[PDB]
Amino acid sequence: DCGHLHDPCPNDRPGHRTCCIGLQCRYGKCLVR
Repeated sequence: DCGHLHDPCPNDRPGHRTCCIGLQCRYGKCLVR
């Protein structure tokens, strides 16, 4: 279970992020790692 590239990540935690592969959670939002 993963989110989109520009999708939100409020439940972002170490070891279980809401971002898919090749993504990163920053600024309360997800972006391209």
